[PDB]
Amino acid sequence: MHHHHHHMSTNPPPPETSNPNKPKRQTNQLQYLLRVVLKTLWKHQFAWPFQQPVDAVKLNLPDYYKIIKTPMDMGTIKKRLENNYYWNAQECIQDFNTMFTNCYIYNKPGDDIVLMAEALEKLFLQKINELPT
Ligand code: NA
Ligand code: NA
Ligand code: NA
Repeated sequence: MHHHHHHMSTNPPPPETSNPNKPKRQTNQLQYLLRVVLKTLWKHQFAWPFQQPVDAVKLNLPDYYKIIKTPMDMGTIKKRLENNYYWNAQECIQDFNTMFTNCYIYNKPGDDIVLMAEALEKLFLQKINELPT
């Protein structure tokens, strides 16, 4: 008997950051989402949990990907913006929304990580209220 000792927890593959068959565009709004919105959130005190795909193995969260089925993070968003992956600003905004919502689903009000997400979401909303064009 192996007693399943070899069945260790793993992370899923990360979201794609390039897809040659997906239509994309460089718009002023998308350039702004990278240069201003993402880059200022990236420098924030609370950016660190969100700068890369959730590493459920490192964080000892083996239930994370049992609960969260559409993972998203600012590292993925940053690469998508730099690689010119998006067609429009709303597609990128959707990824930010998924990132924040995933955090609120997996965690509970009052958790340190939720307070971090709440603060970043407030800055995000402030920065995207007005976009170029
Ligand atoms: Na671990
Ligand atoms: Na893009
Ligand atoms: Na703005």
